[PDB]
This record gives sequence, C-alpha cells and structure tokens, in this order.
Amino acid sequence: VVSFIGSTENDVGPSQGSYSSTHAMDNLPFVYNTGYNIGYQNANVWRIGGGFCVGLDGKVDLPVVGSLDGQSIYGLTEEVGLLIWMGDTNYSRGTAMSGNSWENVFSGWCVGNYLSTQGLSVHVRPVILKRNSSAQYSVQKTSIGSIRMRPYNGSSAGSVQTTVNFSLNPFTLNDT
Ligand SMILES: CC(=O)N[C@@H]1[C@@H](O)[C@H](O)[C@@H](CO)O[C@H]1O
Repeated sequence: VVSFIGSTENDVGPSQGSYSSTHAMDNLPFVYNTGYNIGYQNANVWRIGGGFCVGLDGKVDLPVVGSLDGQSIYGLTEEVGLLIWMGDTNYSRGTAMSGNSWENVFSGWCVGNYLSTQGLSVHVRPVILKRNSSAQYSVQKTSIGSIRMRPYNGSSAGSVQTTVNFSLNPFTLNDT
C-alpha cells in the first residue's frame, strides 16, 4: 500500500534569506558553504506498507551553465549559480546532480508488512559565476526541479501522485 501525503510544491530555503562569507572569492566560480540551510526536507511524503518497495528520482530544470567537480553548476542569473542535491530523507544522503534528465537519487528500500513513510530532501549551494561591481547578488524565486517516487520490485504507484516539485526561495548573496 502507498499513499501521497505531502505537498506538490515545496520552497527550497527560507524567503528573504541573507548569506555571508569571508572565505575567498578571488578565482570565481566560488561556492558558499551554507551547509544544508538552503533546501527542503519532508521525511513524510508517501505512506507505504506491505513490502512496498520505493526509490527516488530527481530532475533539475535550470540550465547547466557548467560543471564543478563532476557535479553540474546550474544557473539562474548571469552571475549566480548553484550546486544542487536531491535524494532521500537525511540531508547527508543527498546525490549531487548533473544535466536536466531524470536521475536516480536514492537506491530505495522495501518496507515491511507494516506502515511506514517515505521521504525526500533537497539542499543547494549558491555558486557565484561572472564578476560584479557591488559584491552583491540578488536571487528571485525560480523553479528548480522535482523528485518522483520510483516503485520497484513489482511495486505499483497507480494513479497515486508520484511527483512533487521544488522552487528556490528568493534571497541575496553578500560577502564581506
Ligand atoms: C523517519 C520515518 O519514519 N520515515 C522514513 C522516511 O523518511 C525515509 O524516506 C524512508 C527510507 O529511508 O524510511 C522511513 O522510515
């Protein structure tokens, strides 16, 4: 048994967020290490039971303005980009992202003959692209991508909602 209990649209990171870094941005691109603060986590998006086996798929829509260490830097504005992560519940369980096609983000599992729940989590890292002349970057609310449950081992979804989508909450990058 499965069931959708979460929400279709989920905002990544809080609104009006301010971030700072005194590290080093000499040789762009630079990537703020804000940990997992800009993201989304709902360990309860699908209710499952009876051997139901589920995995997790993710897909970012933003264009690939490049690639950082085998990961795809996704762009928003001329000067701003991001390192995107998607996967299962525990933020630490994230799977970096490359391209704009559906990729496996969580190997999944097979619950027992009891009632549990299936979750997901997104986390992003703000990348600075092209130079500026104010040392300040704005970020307007923009779509990012989605996650879709992956029923396997003979498991079925049916008409039960399989995908939820994400959106990047606005914010601004500082540095000083
Ligand atoms: C904490 C909880 O009760 N629900 C978790 C769910 O968030 C997670 O997606 C799934 C697979 O790891 O395992 C469930 O037990």
